[PDB]
Amino acid sequence: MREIVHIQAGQCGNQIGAKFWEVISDEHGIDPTGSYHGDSDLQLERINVYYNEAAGNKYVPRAILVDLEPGTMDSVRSGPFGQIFRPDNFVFGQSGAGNNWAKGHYTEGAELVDSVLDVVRKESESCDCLQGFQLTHSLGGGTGSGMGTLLISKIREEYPDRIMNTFSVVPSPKVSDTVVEPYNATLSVHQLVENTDETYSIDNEALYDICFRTLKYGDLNHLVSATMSGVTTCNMVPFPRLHFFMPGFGNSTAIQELFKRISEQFTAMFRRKAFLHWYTGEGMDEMEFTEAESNMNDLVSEYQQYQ
Amino acid sequence: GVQVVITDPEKLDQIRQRESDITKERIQKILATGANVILTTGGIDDMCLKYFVEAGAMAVR
Amino acid sequence: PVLVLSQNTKRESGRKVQSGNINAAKTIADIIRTCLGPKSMMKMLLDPMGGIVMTNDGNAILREIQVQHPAAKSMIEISRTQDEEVGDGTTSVIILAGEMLSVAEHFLEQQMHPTVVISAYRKALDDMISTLKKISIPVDISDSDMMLNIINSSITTKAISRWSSLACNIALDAVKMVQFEENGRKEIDIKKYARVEKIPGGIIEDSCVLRGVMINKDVTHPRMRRYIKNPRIVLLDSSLEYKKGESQTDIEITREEDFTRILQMEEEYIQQLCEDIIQLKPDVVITEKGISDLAQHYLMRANITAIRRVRKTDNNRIARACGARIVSRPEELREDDVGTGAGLLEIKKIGDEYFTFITDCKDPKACTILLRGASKEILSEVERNLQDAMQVCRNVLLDPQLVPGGGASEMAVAHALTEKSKAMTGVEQWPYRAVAQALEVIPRTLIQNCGASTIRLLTSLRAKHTQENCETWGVNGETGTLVDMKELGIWEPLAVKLQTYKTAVETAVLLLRIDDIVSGHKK
Amino acid sequence: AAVKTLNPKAEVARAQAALAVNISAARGLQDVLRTNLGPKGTMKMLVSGAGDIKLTKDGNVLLHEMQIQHPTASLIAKVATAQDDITGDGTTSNVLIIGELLKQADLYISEGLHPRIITEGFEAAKEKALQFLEEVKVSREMDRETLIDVARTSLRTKVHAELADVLTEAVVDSILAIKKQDEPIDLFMIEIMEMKHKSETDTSLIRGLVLDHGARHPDMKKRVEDAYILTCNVSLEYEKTEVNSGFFYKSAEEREKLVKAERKFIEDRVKKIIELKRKVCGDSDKGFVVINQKGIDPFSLDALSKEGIVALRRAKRRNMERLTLACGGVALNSFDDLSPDCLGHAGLVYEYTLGEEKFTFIEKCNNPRSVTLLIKGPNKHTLTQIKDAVRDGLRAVKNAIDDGCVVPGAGAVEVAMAEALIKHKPSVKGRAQLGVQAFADALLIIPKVLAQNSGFDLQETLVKIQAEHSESGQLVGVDLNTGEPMVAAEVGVWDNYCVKKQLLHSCTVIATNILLVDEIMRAGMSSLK
Amino acid sequence: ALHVPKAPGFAQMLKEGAKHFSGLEEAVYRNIQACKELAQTTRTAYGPNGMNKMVINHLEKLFVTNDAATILRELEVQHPAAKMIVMASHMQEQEVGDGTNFVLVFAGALLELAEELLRIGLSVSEVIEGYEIACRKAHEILPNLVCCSAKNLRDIDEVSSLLRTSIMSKQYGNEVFLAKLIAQACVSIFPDSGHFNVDNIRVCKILGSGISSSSVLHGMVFKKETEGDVTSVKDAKIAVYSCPFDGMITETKGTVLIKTAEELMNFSKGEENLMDAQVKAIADTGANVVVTGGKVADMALHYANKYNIMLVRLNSKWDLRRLCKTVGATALPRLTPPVLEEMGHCDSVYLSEVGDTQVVVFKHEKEDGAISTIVLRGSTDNLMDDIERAVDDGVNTFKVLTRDKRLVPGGGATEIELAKQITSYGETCPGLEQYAIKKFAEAFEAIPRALAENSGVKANEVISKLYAVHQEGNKNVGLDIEAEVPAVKDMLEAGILDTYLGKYWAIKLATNAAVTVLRVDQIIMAKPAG
Ligand SMILES: Nc1ncnc2c1ncn2[C@@H]1O[C@H](COP(=O)(O)OP(=O)(O)O)[C@@H](O)[C@H]1O
Ligand SMILES: Nc1ncnc2c1ncn2[C@@H]1O[C@H](COP(=O)(O)OP(=O)(O)O)[C@@H](O)[C@H]1O
Ligand SMILES: Nc1ncnc2c1ncn2[C@@H]1O[C@H](COP(=O)(O)OP(=O)(O)O)[C@@H](O)[C@H]1O
Ligand SMILES: [Mg+2]
Ligand SMILES: [Mg+2]
Ligand SMILES: [Mg+2]
Repeated sequence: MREIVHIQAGQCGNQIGAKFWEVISDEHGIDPTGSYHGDSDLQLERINVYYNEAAGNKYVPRAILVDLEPGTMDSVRSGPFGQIFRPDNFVFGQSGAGNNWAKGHYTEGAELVDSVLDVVRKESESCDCLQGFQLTHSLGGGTGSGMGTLLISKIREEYPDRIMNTFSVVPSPKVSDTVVEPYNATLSVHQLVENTDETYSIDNEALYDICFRTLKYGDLNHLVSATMSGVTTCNMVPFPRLHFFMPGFGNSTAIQELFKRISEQFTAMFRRKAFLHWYTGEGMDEMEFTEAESNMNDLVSEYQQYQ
Repeated sequence: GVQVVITDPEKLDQIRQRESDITKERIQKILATGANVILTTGGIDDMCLKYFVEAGAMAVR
Repeated sequence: PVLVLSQNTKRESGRKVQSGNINAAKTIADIIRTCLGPKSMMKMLLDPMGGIVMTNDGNAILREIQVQHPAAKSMIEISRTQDEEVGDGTTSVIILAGEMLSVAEHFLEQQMHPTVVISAYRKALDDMISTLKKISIPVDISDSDMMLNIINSSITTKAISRWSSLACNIALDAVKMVQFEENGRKEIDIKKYARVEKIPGGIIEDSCVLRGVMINKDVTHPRMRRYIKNPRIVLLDSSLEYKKGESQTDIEITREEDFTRILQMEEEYIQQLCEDIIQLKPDVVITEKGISDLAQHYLMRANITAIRRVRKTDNNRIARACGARIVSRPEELREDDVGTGAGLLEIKKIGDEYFTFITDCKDPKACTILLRGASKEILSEVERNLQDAMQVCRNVLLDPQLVPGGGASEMAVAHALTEKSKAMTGVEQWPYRAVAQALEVIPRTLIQNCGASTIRLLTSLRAKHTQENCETWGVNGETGTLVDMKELGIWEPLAVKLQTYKTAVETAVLLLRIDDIVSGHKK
Repeated sequence: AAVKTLNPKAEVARAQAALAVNISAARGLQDVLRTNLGPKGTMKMLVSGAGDIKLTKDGNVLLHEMQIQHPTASLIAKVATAQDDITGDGTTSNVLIIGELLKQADLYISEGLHPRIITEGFEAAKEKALQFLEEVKVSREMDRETLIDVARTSLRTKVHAELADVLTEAVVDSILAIKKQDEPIDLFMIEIMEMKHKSETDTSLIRGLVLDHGARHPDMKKRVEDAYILTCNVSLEYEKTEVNSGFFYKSAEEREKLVKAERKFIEDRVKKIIELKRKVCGDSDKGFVVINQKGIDPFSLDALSKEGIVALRRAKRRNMERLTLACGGVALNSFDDLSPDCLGHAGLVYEYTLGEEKFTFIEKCNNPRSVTLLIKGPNKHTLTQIKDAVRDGLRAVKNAIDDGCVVPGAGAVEVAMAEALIKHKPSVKGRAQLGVQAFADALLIIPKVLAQNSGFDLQETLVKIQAEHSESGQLVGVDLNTGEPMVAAEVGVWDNYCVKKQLLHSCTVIATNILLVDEIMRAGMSSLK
Repeated sequence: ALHVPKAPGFAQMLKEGAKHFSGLEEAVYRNIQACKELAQTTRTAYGPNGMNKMVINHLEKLFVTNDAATILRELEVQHPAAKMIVMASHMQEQEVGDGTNFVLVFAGALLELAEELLRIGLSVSEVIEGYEIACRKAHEILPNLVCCSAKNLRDIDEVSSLLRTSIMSKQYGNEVFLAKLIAQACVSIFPDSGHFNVDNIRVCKILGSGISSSSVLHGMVFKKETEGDVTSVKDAKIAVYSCPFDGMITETKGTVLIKTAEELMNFSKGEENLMDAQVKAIADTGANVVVTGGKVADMALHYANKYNIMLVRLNSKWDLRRLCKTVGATALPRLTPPVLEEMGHCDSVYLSEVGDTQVVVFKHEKEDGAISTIVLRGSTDNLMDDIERAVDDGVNTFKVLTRDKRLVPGGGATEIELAKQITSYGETCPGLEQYAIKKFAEAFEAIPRALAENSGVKANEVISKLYAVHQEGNKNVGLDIEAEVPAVKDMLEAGILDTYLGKYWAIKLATNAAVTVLRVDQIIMAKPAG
């Protein structure tokens, strides 16, 4: 069994991650300290692919936590199961980075990737045989967009022969959640299509609806974790470009809806060039947006090929 | 409804190259008539755009 | 409740709507009124991303502020339009539109119809265009000194005025290098092929335009050379890795040797790609996609330096600069696609980062302007000013006609319009003469921002412009005195001033046509 | 106001308000950072929201760690960040000179003088001051003694005196080791590793490399004397085929054959390594160390241990170059045709365990063009402080080498430039003489703060120093132990010409732009939501 | 006029919940007060008469101990200066293993006296100068205060007498038994080479009986059962596999592709015949015990039972590695029979029941090996954890003695001699440094003062007696805890001794921590997250 390293970026990512690392820890008996307060041996059967046992029988998780703003990782330390993590796997900057994709993907938080990469190496070295990585982030939003794609990128350059299984919080259709979300999400999809091997699209809108059905902000990070374990607790991606998924209970072409929406709001804003000065004045060329758009019409047509 | 299932590794290379040579041949057939302007409702990969560039044609996707 | 329209649909109408639109417009104008001329002052804007924008540029300011009145929205949009079209005059246009709407408010209060005012405005616009074209002068664009003076006359009103000679030379070199012709179509694309890279630190006086391009990149492998004195360069859109096929190419192994044979086939594929590349005997290979470590091995064995993941725009600029042609299949590589023309590839450490220079090119049709300075904000402002300068140089190289600045053109046109109005006997003579006197706002604003006596100076200037050969007389924005522009040297591009006048008059026409606001209704 | 009629929830600072706001924030930053300046400065403690402790005297670190939300403070922090990224030192002095320029300009603007005229005087004085700096710079053959004095002038300000006397020799030797004649200094070739076990004065220079990892096979030796180093970038773990493959068998025997066969590809690379090892080490006299940038699975680790090879996995992309420069081999991305010329030599290789971490030392290289600084210390915050200090010192020595000139310190150049500016002032036309005077009184903030921090009267000390410099013309500064004037070039207090020039340039520029700010305005969305 | 506004500048630019302290009053004195409170929280645990504390952490876990570093770890210290003193104490624990409470006491004393000196009018710079020169003098002096040395670490009576002192502060009532146990273990695992590894002393805490039933075991104990039917073995030939005890499978997805009824009928029989062959090769190598780090398959277990092999499953990889070190084996990643060198040996391997707990014991008969285990019996998990901490103290003392064999007298004797000599040095040193030197000297008095206070006697009378005897010349005299009244006796002749390295590092680290706390002048706390 090969080991899987788990990076989590941005507020959304850092708050899905902790909940996942808690669900599974309780699925394995590990307490907040790390001691295996468990009886069954199936919990230890496949525990090496997630936890990196140390001397003293303390199972440290193979998890990195990243965000340009420290205040989320502080809330993760202080939260529950916030002490199993390695006190050095917390990599944070000082700049908030707003919600600009260019800010997170460029010199405005670019050196940090060189601090998360010497933690990816220090976490892969422990792994006997590294299966790959699992990055949890948000498609568009805060740093998760920019920093979540400069990470997929630099980790596909540094380890270009490993499974990169992303969990991204695709933006909900009703809630804009941000004025530059169409841009961030087309710019991030434009990187994930190339530098990723399998992407699970976790829609906040659908997750919120499922939570309401169960009832008949935390509740969403508690309704995404049981799906993240039903995906990572045990024949897909026929074509190496249609690797986007919608979990449930699905490699559906309903993704095409989300993509049509994102590309039509992208095109609406791009026509008037609204909120473009920030990207150009901080390190993008006005042609990266045309490329992103082209590549999203590409995706939408590849997905329209079936029906 | 078509799958590639290889049981002799020596065919993989030719199959992979054919996947691109098909489009290459279509583009060459189009350009052989004298077409210097090519309008398309669909997409055009970079591999194809390079053929148009070398031919001195104008392609639009 | 039995309504006909949904609640939240509020409908205003009439002179209240007209006066509201006009007040919103002239408020947008008053926001940036003081940012005009050489003696303007900076404004510190606070971005929603915790950023800061320290600028004098009307379009920068209006782009960073947010409004809810649709008239103010329209004014911001016309400022953006002016900036995108000519790249200068973004506050002159705003001020002119504000003044035109202000003077039209008068006639609107006095029972004149907005359509009458609008027709008068259009007559006046046509005559403004005629008068500008009459008072314009030509330019010998081969006179580098004349072009440098034009660029100084365009950047003197900005922060870089302290480094005027430097910025003028940078802009002129950049535009003259980006000037490109293919198939009988001249094209100055200073947005795709003139690149500004801001590296904080250093001093601005070492900023330069490179005879080549610059990217933030390092060699893929430290055994690769970092200095090449006549590099033959190859550009690729394809990954030199072994990637999967487009189909369901699933394999089925039953024999023992087959797994190893497949891995060795992958290695041999990479070898064959690298051999297809080496066959052209290049020195540098630059890719937009990845380069596998085995490919790096083979290239290094061939003594080739590789750069892994460059942007598509940077790759296009490298193509234009070094004379190469981007390829996507190394089997389809030809000597004509190889890049000869670069005189030096250097990879040097600026601060704690590695930057790749492809400079010393001969006939480079692309460039990188390397800006150095105190901080990201100072360098953003310098970059905006350089964008203004290059856009002015481009406008000149396109339309070599010049008109005098310092408000001299505004006063000349106002005088010509007042003289032409004496033949008008209908009721439109009054709004016509009103826009004529509304053009005086540019010299008025110049005098206000220099700190001189508007009444006295504008009177002396209107009097000077009543003489015969005095249409070149204007004002100093630095001393508050009248001068001849032939002696001062402030000459604007006819295209710039035409676009200014046209956009202003049409914005006034639009906002005058507008009445009866409606709101609330949801898409 | 105008903006508030269109965006009602808009914040605006106009003309005088704007200037008051900016100058107040600048003076606040100056008030905080005044105490950082000089070796007699005070160390500030900085506690994160999580509770992590930072002990620092560094202006840039202090800026970024302070809890501030002011636009002018952000501007000045950015100017300091650029200063630090390009020169490594001068951030505190940068902030101080900005604050004092703003104060001296407010002194005249409150009396109705225009900031434009003050900025004209600022630019004239900047020009003349740069000229005087070029005049006073001391072009010197950069010998170890000069570099030691420079690194001392930096490290004594950044850390304690005994630790500074240690870091001085460490840093100077490191740079003098990784430095090639007429070849820009790649500071990347100086690794900086921190160990958290011993005293802070144990910080040393290892003439080799220190990797933060060791061998992952227990039977592998922990010490190797005469070692052949193989720097490779070749995966020695199980690699799956790019195209989806899968195995199909009809019997457990066939399954066993396929299990043995699926590893043949990596076994072949292991065999190549083992054959090279046997060919170069015909006996157990010498040693053989494989250092892989990529992974090594347990089967390969066992196969190499059986042959007596020490294999390290997942090294750093920088350690590839550092190893090829220290040991002297060739870093490989393939074992196609590997030969003994691809190997480096290390006169000693061993392993050091510290709690849960392991370290690997590679020492006794012949003439390593890459070295490492081992930062030893009892606390994480001590280690961070020493890291910052050695960064400062490395940048200082590198700059003193690059610019063969070096400028006297202790405020001597500032005093002399103030005197020169005051003698040049009459040659300035109009009321820009007042801007020149303000520039001079701003330059005089370095000796003033040095005296204030050593515990002396600013005016009395500065009067003594200016008098001594006017009577003799010698470049004199503050003696931080007696408050008397002293010749910095004779007592060995040196500053970086590049740092002083960057100070002048960037401080003038940012102060000019701030003085020319006449409206601060927040009228955007105010959030990206 | 009813509100004081924040002053212009940093006070206004400061964030909402951030705090800024500056100067002797707001920063230095408050830090000294915090460190003093810390030293007071841990003072009553110092020495053999030190009392235990029951700290409950945020996870509702209970710690009953008088181990300073443990108490500090389990407390939620939130003041940064106290955090720094705790960092010093933990560095002392890491470097030496004993002396954390000394570090705390001494740092707190140095800081209290530094506050006193600042109040009388010295500057932090002068205080730090004097503290540093006095620490240097103390380091110069201590080697001369060294009284005895170990002279042999392969014996069991000498080693027990040497560890008794370190294991007296903890578990004062019963220390001869524990010193015997820890000496037996340390000298069993002490190799002919001078290197001693503390991880080779294993501690098994088993419920039931009490500390007098504890024992040493030359080998290993695992709270496991056997996977198969065999439970005892008398001439173990252990074979260790890091791989599961199952048929090897492909790392790439394997599929059993059947195309004929014959293949379908024969697949399972072929699989079983293969497993039988594998395990029979292992058994025919002579191995009677197999230890797998992975899982066990039903068929493999069947055939191991058939061929009379004891199967053991060690979930942990550290457990597997330590068993390999114990028995002299090599973990094989394949299920191939081991060669004569890859195999391990034990004089016995058996399943036993210590109390309610079932355990598998790999027991050597020889009085040596690479690993030894101490089986701790006890009536309470907290009691057994405290005894494990005492064992850790004894083992780290043994390692310190392997590093440096020098010993100084305990019970405050070295502290009093240091105080005396540094006072005599400061009386000669002129300048304002003498005040700080004399306070650094007086700080040492805090150690015998804390010992006396916990012993239950008048610390002032004790310290006066000690000063008198050390003035008349006896440097090995310290206080007698076995006395209802203030008393003193020869620490050397009594056998109460400390480690030169322990004292050296404790003094160094305490001085460095105090000096850093003093060097702090401004504090800029951020808004506490949460
Ligand atoms: N030194 C000067 N003296 C007087 N007028 C000037 C001077 N420099 C520029 N101008 C005039 O100021 C007007 C606007 O300058 P500028 O601020 O660059 O444009 P905008 O106001 O559109 O930003 C130009 O029409 C030009 O004629
Ligand atoms: N031993 C010394 N005696 C007198 N002046 C010194 C001494 N060491 C440094 N200085 C001066 O103190 C000033 C500030 O030093 P430092 O704090 O290292 O730079 P910065 O303030 O930019 O961080 C320097 O300009 C230097 O000239
Ligand atoms: N029998 C004894 N009589 C007097 N003092 C003793 C005796 N045993 C130990 N001590 C003293 O107790 C101190 C150890 O206390 P302890 O709680 O171990 O502190 P630390 O763990 O920080 O060393 C030593 O300084 C030693 O001198
Ligand atoms: Mg302009
Ligand atoms: Mg400094
Ligand atoms: Mg003790």
